[PDB]
Amino acid sequence: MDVLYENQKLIANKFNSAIGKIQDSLSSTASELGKLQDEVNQNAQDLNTLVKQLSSNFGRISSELNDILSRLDKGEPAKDLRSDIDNLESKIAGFNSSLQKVLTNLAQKNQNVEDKLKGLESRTSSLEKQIKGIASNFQNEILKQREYLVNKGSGNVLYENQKLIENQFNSAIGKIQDSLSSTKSALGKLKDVVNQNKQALNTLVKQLSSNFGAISSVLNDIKSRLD
Amino acid sequence: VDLGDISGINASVVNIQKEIDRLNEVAKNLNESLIDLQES
Repeated sequence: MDVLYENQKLIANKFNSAIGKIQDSLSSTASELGKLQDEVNQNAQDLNTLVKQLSSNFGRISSELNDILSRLDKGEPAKDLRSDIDNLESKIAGFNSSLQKVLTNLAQKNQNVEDKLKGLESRTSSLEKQIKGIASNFQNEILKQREYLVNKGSGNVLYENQKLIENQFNSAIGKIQDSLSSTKSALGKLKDVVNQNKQALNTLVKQLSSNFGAISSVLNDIKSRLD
Repeated sequence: VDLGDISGINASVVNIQKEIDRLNEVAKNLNESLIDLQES
């Protein structure tokens, strides 16, 4: 009947379908971000809890080592000193062994989060490109339809529908841009904390190895003296 | 022996709830951008 109205129905129905797919993508992104937030924060709490216990333990190891050193400097029987050294070395060995298992588990959990975050960054960047292209095509089609209504004015239904199509498209683009800024802000904050906490874990692994090496050096010197 | 203080190692927490909330809100708000044409 009215060919220009047929053109409007086609664009409106296609647009409404496209908006639904974008809505679903945003809801999915928000859910994935919430999961990453929870996991990042749990992993951070697990690392800080471990560091606090480790600091306490190393203080006690150093104190016991220095007490033994002072007893050697003062000159006591070797039997009692050897027994105390063997007990300390066994205590350090059990602390070392259990710690290795904890550190493996933490490293795996942290890398799982890093991998998921990189995947979501990739996914959302791909979606951004896709949506930009879809939106550009709609903008092109909508602007082209103006040319068929030059002889129309306010009150005419076709003219009103064209204004509505434009107004709704423009409002959607504004909301999509808001969503894009929020996605980018969240991903960047996650990336910063994940990187800082990865560096913290790597520093912890290195400092533990250094500390255990120094403890072994001192203990081996003590044992060499007990003769 | 003084092994230092391993407490200098610290993991940070993240807070992106504002952004998550805004994404969910915009997803809902897009319903107001759907086109309901007038009949010719």
